[PDB]
Amino acid sequence: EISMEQVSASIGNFTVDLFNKLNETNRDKNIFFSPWSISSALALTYLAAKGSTAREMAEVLHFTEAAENIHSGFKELLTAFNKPRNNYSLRSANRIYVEKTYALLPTYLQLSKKYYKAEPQKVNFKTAPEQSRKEINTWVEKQTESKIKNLLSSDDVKATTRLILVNAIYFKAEWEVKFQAEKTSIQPFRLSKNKSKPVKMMYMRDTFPVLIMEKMNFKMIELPYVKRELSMFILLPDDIKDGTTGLEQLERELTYERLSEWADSKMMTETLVDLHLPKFSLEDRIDLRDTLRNMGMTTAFTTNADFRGMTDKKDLAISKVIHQSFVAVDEKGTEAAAVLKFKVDHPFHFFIRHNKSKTILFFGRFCCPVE
Repeated sequence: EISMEQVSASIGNFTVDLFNKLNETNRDKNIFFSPWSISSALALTYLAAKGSTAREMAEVLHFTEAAENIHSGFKELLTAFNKPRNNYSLRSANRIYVEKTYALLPTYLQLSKKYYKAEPQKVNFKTAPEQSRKEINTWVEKQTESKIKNLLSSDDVKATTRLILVNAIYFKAEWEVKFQAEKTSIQPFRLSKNKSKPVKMMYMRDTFPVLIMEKMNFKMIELPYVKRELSMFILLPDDIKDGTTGLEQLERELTYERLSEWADSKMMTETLVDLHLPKFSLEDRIDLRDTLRNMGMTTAFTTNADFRGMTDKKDLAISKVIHQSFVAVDEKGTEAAAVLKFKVDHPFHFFIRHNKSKTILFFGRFCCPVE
């Protein structure tokens, strides 16, 4: 209803903040994550949190400024994203793994099942961390169509471990207008002004929604997936006018109010585009603990955690929050194939949105070819 506009708003907001915490750390590497996967998975743990443990989560996740409405909107976004006739696949693997000796509460089990069609699993961390680890990595792999194995490493599961919030996601979708295999060729992608790197550069001449933000020195394109249910927006700085990537201005002015304003700007108009879009497969994996504690989520990770929404006693803390998303940008879309100049050969911000509800599913900055 409107219950799901809040969840979408909180995500887009969560997105930028999460980007900003990461960006200040590493200014020279690719930043890519699924804010929907991350947020929807912490919602599982927020559901089980009490007091300021619960409050710190709701505040960083943007569920409140200073509950029911949030879980309700999440359910209906999860319901919408998992329709059968959808022209796109979100192979999502959100689950919390709790130690076998913790007495879980029935109410939490039926509330978790209702809003998320997900429920807490009991593994023996205490005397069999590896059997638990392999069991989790196997589930995460079977949920993400084999695309994400070994989510948790050996150093992530110990006899200590009490709770693991895994959250992975594999993206499958096809372009509305897809590139032609024969027109993909090797071309330089400019990292800096001075340094560049070759990449398989895809190309097509076709019409797309394009916004020309002259005052802010960039241009943005909308590349719809099939039926335009999902789209990927790409924000290109007019050029590299920086000591590094060329995005230093966009990041120093990044905002969600702005982001969404440009996304649906009536000033965005159909345009015939000479489009050059590099192939890339991003499989970023992030251990979110410290990153979340930096964003304001402290208590959930301490001995003072209060997750008595799921357990009877105040002895449960989050141990690991491990995220990983796999997204490819290829000729057909997520898979490979068998007049305004829009040449993407310099660092760019991008995001895959679910158009109807305006939920950002993926967001990142591509600057730095992994190959």
